[PDB]
Amino acid sequence: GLSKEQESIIKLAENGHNIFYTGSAGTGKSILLREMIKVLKGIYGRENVAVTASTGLAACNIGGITIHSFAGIGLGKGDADKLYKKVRRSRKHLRRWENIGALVVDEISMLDAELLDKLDFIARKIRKNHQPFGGIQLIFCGDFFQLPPVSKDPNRPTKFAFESKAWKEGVKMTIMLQKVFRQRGDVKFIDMLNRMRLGNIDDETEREFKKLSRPLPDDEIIPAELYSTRMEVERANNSRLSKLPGQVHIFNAIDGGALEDEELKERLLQNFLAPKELHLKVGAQVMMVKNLDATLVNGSLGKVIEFMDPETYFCYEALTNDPSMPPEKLETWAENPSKLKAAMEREQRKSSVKEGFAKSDIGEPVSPLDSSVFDFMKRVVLENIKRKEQLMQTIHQNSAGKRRLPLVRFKASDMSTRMVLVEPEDWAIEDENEKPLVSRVQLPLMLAWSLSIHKSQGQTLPKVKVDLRRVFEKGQAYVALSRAVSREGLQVLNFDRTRIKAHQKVIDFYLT
DNA sequence: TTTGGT
Ligand SMILES: Nc1ncnc2c1ncn2[C@@H]1O[C@H](COP(=O)(O)OP(=O)(O)O)[C@@H](O)[C@H]1O
Ligand code: ALF
Ligand SMILES: [Mg+2]
Repeated sequence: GLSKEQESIIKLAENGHNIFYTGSAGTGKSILLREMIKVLKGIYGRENVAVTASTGLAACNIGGITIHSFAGIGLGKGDADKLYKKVRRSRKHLRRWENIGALVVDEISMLDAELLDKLDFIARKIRKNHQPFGGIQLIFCGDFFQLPPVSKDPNRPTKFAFESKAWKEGVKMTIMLQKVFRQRGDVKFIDMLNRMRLGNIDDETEREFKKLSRPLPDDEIIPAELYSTRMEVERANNSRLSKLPGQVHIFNAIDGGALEDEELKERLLQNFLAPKELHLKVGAQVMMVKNLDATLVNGSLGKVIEFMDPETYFCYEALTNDPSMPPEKLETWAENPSKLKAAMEREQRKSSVKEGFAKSDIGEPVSPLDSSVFDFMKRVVLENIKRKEQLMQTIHQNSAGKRRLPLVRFKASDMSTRMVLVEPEDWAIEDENEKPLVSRVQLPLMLAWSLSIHKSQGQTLPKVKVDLRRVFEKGQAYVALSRAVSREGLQVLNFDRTRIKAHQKVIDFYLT
């Protein structure tokens, strides 16, 4: 049941008119966007609405890719003129600009004007036009009192989206939803959150937020944890991995390939987001960090089911697709593993580097599969003929020396679940000659119980812990505390009335 | 202290 106000903003997009809506955290913005994305596709075709957002996880909430990933601009720190020449040299991305009828963009507060103007320049010169965006309908979404775009230099403040040429050209009104939905039970809580949107903590709200520094109820509901910087996040994801039953599976990065520099080259190789050492467990929660295909993108969340190799997986897949299979078909690949590679790879320079990656030793023992992974056959009267359960296990044991890789179940935007075997991807910073300067093979997965407050923006975390220990940018404490649905579900550490203040540029916007 | 690429 969408609200009347939420429904009208959807209709309004039938105008073709650029619309920009807003309203404090958790008002239904990104939900109604989902249905407006349905009508904009029904107007220009599925393939011609660009559904993007500022951070790849926030993109998945509305079912789409990052603004950079759609645009083809990479990081887009380059010259306005430069990016355009890069986009036009990619058929996929060129004709993507040629053909789009809408650009939906959610969590706009983290878009920086400098980039919007670059995208405007690209949208025009490619679409051969001079309208606001080469005439693309803009749907803009968010709350500017939440996180601003990331200022690397904090003595060049990064010029929020509305400071741009392109915005003043194409946004000449703001709509504003006012009813709050996320916290909708805890009314005092909402008022407490609203006076945090501005920096108006009083003597009483502080005391009431400090009452929330108690411990979350301890049950099997694993709580989400939000911290300011990536260190405390990484630390709390391990503090949860250590608490999870089972051994860790260490995945060690493969690194090359230019001559001897080490003053920053490992400052370059810690600076990859691809840890030199990635630990996982069965039942862990991971998030993809590389755009890999249409529905498996940076910001997909998943839960590791067990670890397999290709061959042990090809068999496991067979059984999920025929869950009442005759047990004979298995023993043919169980006890005749020559004919398994027969049936498997009949289905169709960097290949050797990702070969030696995740290679168990020729003799290292092989922990058997979990009995969790056979619960799908566990819907019960007469004849249990899961000898098949033991059969798979024998197949798994043959992977001694083979390449064992985490089998993840991902739950997509539309809650469509999809299981993939996560091969390693590779990262590289390359020169003008593309030379092997600095390379790293690694799994494109991160643990996802904890999130930086930035990646936390967009999500609803019913049970959540918040540690405002290092909060630095304006809005950061608002975004974090505003994730929780109830005070019951919330725990807050290190409350500091003075590290909670609002950006002046934005109050100026909301009144000039 | 933070995001973003294939
Ligand atoms: N029409 C609605 N009625 C009831 N609850 C809603 C409605 N729309 C959204 N919600 C809930 O409120 C929360 C906020 O929705 P969302 O669109 O993410 O807010 P935000 O505006 O901050 O992006 C969501 O978790 C959603 O479950
Ligand atoms: F803008 Al939001 F949760 F998507 F506050
Ligand atoms: Mg939203």
